[PDB]
Amino acid sequence: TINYYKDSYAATAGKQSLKQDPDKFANPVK
Amino acid sequence: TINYYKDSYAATAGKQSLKQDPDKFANPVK
Amino acid sequence: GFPTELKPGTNQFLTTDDGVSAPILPNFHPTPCIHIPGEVRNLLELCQV
Amino acid sequence: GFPTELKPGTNQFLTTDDGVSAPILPNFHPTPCIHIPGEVRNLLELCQVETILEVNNVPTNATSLMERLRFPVSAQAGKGELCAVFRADPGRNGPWQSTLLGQLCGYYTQWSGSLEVTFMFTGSFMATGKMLIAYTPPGGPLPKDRATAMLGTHVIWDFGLQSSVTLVIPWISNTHYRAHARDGVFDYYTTGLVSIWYQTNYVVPIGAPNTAYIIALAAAQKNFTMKLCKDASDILQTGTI
Amino acid sequence: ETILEVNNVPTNATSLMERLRFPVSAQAGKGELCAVFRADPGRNGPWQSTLLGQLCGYYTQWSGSLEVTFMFTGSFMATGKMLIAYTPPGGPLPKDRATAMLGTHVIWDFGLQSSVTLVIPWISNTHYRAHARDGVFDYYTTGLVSIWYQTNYVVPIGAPNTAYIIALAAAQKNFTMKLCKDASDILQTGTI
Amino acid sequence: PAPTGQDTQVSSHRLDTGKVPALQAAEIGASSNASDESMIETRCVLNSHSTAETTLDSFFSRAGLVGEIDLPLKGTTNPNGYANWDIDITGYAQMRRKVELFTYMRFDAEFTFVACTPTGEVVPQLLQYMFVPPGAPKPDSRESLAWQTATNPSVFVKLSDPPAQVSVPFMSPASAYQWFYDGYPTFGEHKQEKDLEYGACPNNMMGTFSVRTVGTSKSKYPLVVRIYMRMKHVRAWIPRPMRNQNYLFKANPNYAGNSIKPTGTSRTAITTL
Amino acid sequence: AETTLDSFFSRAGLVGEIDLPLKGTTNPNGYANWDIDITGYAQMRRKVELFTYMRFDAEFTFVACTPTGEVVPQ
Amino acid sequence: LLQYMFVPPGAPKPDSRESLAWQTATNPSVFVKLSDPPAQVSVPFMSPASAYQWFYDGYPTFGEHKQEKDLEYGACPNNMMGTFSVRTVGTSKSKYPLVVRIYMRMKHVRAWIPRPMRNQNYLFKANPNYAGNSIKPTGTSRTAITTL
Amino acid sequence: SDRVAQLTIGNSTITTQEAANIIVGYGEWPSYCSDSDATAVDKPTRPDVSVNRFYTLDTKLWEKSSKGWYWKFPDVLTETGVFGQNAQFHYLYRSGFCIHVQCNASKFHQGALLVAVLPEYVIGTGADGFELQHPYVLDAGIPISQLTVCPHQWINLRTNNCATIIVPYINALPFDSALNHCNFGLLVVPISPLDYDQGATPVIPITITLAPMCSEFAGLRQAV
Amino acid sequence: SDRVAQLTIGNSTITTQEAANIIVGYGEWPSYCSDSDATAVDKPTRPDVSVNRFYTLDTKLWEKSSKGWYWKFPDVLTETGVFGQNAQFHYLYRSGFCIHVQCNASKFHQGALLVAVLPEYVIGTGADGFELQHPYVLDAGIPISQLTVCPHQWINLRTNNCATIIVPYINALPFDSALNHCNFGLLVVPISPLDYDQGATPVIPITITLAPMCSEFAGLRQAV
Ligand SMILES: CCCCCCCCCCCCC/C=C\[C@H](O)[C@H](N)CO
Ligand SMILES: CCCCCCCCCCCCC/C=C\[C@H](O)[C@H](N)CO
Repeated sequence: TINYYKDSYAATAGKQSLKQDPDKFANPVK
Repeated sequence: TINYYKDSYAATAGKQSLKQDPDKFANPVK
Repeated sequence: GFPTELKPGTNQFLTTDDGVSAPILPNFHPTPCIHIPGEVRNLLELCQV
Repeated sequence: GFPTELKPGTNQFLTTDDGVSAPILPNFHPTPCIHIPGEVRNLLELCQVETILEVNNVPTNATSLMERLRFPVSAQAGKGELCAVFRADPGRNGPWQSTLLGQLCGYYTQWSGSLEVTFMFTGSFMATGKMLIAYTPPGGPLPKDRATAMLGTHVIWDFGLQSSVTLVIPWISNTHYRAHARDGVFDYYTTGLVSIWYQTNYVVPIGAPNTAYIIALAAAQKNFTMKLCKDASDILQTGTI
Repeated sequence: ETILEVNNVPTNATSLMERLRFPVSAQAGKGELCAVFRADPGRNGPWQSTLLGQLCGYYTQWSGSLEVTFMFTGSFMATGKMLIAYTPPGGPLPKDRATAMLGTHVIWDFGLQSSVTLVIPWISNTHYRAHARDGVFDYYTTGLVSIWYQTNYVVPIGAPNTAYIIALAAAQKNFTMKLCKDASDILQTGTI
Repeated sequence: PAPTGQDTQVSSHRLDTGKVPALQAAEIGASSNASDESMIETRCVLNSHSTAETTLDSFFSRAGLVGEIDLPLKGTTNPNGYANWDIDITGYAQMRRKVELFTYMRFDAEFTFVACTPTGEVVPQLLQYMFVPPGAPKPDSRESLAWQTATNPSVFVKLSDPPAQVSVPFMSPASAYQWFYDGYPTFGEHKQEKDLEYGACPNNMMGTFSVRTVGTSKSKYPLVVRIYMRMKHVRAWIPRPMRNQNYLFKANPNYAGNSIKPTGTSRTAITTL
Repeated sequence: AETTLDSFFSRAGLVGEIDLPLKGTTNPNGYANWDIDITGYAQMRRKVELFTYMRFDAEFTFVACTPTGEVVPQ
Repeated sequence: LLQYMFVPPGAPKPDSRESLAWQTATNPSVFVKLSDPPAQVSVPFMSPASAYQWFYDGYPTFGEHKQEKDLEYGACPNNMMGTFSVRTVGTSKSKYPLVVRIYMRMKHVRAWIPRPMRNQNYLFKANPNYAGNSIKPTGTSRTAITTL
Repeated sequence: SDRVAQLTIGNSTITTQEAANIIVGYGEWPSYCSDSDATAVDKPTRPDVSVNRFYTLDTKLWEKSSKGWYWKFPDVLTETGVFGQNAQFHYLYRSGFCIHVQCNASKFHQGALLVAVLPEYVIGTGADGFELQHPYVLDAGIPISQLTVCPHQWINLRTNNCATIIVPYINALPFDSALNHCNFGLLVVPISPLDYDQGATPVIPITITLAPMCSEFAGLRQAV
Repeated sequence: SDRVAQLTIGNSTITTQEAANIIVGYGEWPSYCSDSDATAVDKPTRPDVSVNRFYTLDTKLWEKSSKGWYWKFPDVLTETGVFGQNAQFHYLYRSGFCIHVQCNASKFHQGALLVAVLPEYVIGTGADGFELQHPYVLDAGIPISQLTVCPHQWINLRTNNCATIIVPYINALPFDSALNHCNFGLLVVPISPLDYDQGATPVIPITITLAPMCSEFAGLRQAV
């Protein structure tokens, strides 16, 4: 993220973290 | 190469590496 | 903000210039490149045939 | 020189921006600052000072404008009569508009915290009695009798040497913050109601006055916070000054 | 997995629910055909009714293996077997079962376990495929899917003669998409 | 982690009784688990396809139209050079269908305003965009006293300059925005009138947008303003099925009951392509 | 952090107005003199009058245009 | 004022000046004015194949190639990258005729398998067709071989 | 082993001999409000055993031409049991839910149901539930074929006769009112129509049973 | 555990939920020709995946008065698939076989089949098979009651609905021609006749599926 002001919500989107949890919706079986 | 964004394909052309393989087309004899 | 100055070369489109531009597709990854025989790395390589 | 590019945000004058500008007086030194008592470092410091609340905001004429600061109390037939009710919404127009907390809260959209209302008795020394003050959370309408009002959180006030009691309105809500309540859709943020009921009577011997008055002071607790600064809803001018 | 609309024949308002299943009954045991469709997620057709099909419309190119699951919802005493075949690109629609059995296929047996899954492996010449459409863009067609009677649909006396099958489709663990674009459908007819 | 797609391992034929990857029971409610290397004979493939374009930020950080304001010279809408626009996103289908896939979202914003004449020509003119939070005094004319913007943020810009843009934080009292609200906003009896407030969530009403041409008398050009919105730092929860039929009203799932249409296309027979 | 003095006062507000008409009686000679005062408008005055003594710097911004809002080279 | 919109294959193509597809909810778009310096963007490599090819000896469909398919001889789907859309932002007709010129520059270039260069004039796009009746030598000509 | 099942909580018990395992909604068991999530200042009440038990709501019949039914939560229980009494005597409410759907037939019947839970079910145009008018678009303009993205189960008459779903508290606020907001709605739609030949029993009732889990209340006042 | 079964080879898969285990012919899995057994001097070709897969041949009906059917191997596959093309383009051939017979009915049907493999089935006096005329003497002067000495399985309609046999290469030569010699013949005879009461489904088809294993070819020439 690149920022030029004093507020964190004025920065760029940046690069997220590649994580997946496909079992939350596909395999919710106890 | 000089880059100002998060994407590598937005950079400058830069300076390549000077290598030649003239024997590939001129002397392909086994 | 930071005070700057403009030199007499602005707003011109120079064809041979090497510059940086804003990408249109964020986070794009191209198709991988397989090995293809017969690669040219210099126009002088095929100037001796 | 250095090649640059212009982003689509130039030449705009944004009022809330924080920026650097060229000074007009080079090498200027201001007058030294001496110690002056009574410095404020936060608008929340003076949001916890009790101020008079206008529960009895009935009258309107010029000569009786002072009667809005207190409401009367006298002897009844001992049937648990009602005294006064109002809504405990600091930002909504009403009795709370006369306090410093109410005026300051108009500058901020959302608030959160616990309030506190203090009642003081200003009768003769020989007059005694007890009152019940109840706070009905949202959802329940105005109580129709004391036996229905006693269900919510309440405090019993006893007249005596200590002439003041404080009813604390705890922060009970579903959301973390509340916007200012108003009639219509924005009633979703209503905080509740406050009622005052006679407990036993207002007893007074012979030779003493039959009517007394109560003064109510309101303030905020130590967890009171506000955010999202805006402009007030009232403009105090009718043209050029 | 989401419900797939293989039987997208009807159109009227009162029978719009009949598109979610296709019927199955007893025949003369000659290897009759049941239903066919194209296995192109992005191309308009049966796949347009799934979440995978709708999401894929937002991305130009995709790659990976698909998976279609069939569930039998008949009586307990009805038994039978079916053959499901997937014809890779190049071969036209099979004219009979003996021609369809050449491609990759699975034999489904009715029983206690009422569901079988046919996996459509990623078989292609290019690393990615664009969305297929009629005309030049048929170059990216994935193939066809067919369902054939194996032996029969056998049922004793006192039990129903017609049953239905429900098909659910999804994607495998190597499914990827790229080159975000806008959808081809706009859900407004003026100002809202 | 999942930086790339999964590989494929070498497999061979299997003829054994008791283990059946193919047969399943979808009545349980869980997706399949049989893979390619367990139903056909596969080879070894080293997958290196990136999955970075399908993230929430990669899918929502694109600008879209959400607003339209007209300031005509002769007409009936805003003939006084000022306009008031309540902040809503549900005004246009392309963005609405995208954002309605989920139930709760939490995000910042970047707003860009483009202004020009109805014919597309650019003329020298000055304006003032004013953000009016709920409970603030809303202007009622071109010379209203509320335009002093003593506390409310405001922007002064010209048509000939590049379009102005600002960054916007998350201002909801709740923990996230919600596009669906199954309930009513008041403790009333809900006889008939309250039904017009069905689904009206007070946590989504963020304020009002005000625009005027800076001046005392009437201007000389008709003007149009377009508001574009872009999302960043996006989080989502609880996805729901996507929209099927056309839209009719803002903040309402109403649909045309007499004209109901299937999701996709149709064919003649099930045994023929 | 939003209720501090800087967070409450560091917002721009109108304090002045100058007219330079072509035909009229106020300033028909193309020049004007304006004494520096803040008490000319209610929104800012009510805000600043909450206290008795203040000590602060300032940042002044001047916006100029024709009475109709049009921008001309001058 | 204008609006350049990049339409990938399969996206809705606009059909008028006020088309609903101009909301550019997902497709990249650029707003710019004539009086401003010319706009420019950077573009990645979007082919499904490993490289672009300017010659394709074959057909793109499994058909029978009777006569109609011969109009698709050499049509490579791996080179059709999309559509470019331009309009003047407004409701009514504009007041000036306009012309747009598109310039292209290459970077990070790799090449394979060189072939002999072109000799005759061009006739059609994506077609090596040439005028058969008017065939010309590569260079210039002289009168005799023993004289310069 | 996942064919017999017994679920007990409070002072009620449910048994079934043909089950289809148990679906946990979004892979999270219900829990209490943590000290960091809370916003109230008054200590809440947790009646525990007196409000966490199985309740039977009503019985609906399955016909060969039925469309479907849906219910709303927690609107159904506001007039039933100690849970109802506490709901109207308090302003803030939170809880989880365990839902059990029962429908049994013989071996010569056929048909299938789709049991699913859809949070924030806004309906476009009590404890007994309503009947859908346009089941294809879920009465809200969304196709039913994509409903499986929500926690769901199937009732296949040849395989099982029951479905179980466990749903935690789903909302953007730690506490909310139970008389003005419905967190989710339960849907039961017949995808494959019921069929049988004449002479078999033609009545195939469907009954709904459910039980709150980990309830909490705050903000005492008069009953409303 | 030997009641469900899945057999996969190449790019085809077969599933069954009522099996009767698997019979391995003469207790030997198919294998390749060892270097000591070989006699040819040219290196053979092993197409592997392209010729080792399940093929479905034809469907025959089971009637209350049927006699029986028999097939010949590898004569059936010489005009089917890549196995057929390679058989006519090569002179020497060897392979194993895995054979699967499917026949299913309801619970109210009855009857039994005898599935067996008999090497070198010389017949006394294509891919669709033939029908026996004198099933008692196997059309070759030998009683059928002793057929069980060969690798065999039963199809009892009350117990199972399928039979599986794995047969290696059986011959006195390491390689042989596929167009002039039939190594073995498959027999399917109804010992107990089919029976049902009127109203049940009267069509009970029988279908044959099989797959070569570990094939080899040599001696390339023109197609014959
Ligand atoms: C220069 C001032 C302009 C800034 C004004 C924009 C700030 C507020 C934007 C709100 C962001 C979107 C969230 C709003 C709520 C929901 O989208 C809708 N009300 C849906 O009901
Ligand atoms: C602001 C949007 C404008 C960007 C549009 C340009 C992006 C795509 C350019 C493609 C690059 C050249 C490669 C294209 C294919 C081949 O050149 C030709 N089709 C030859 O057949």
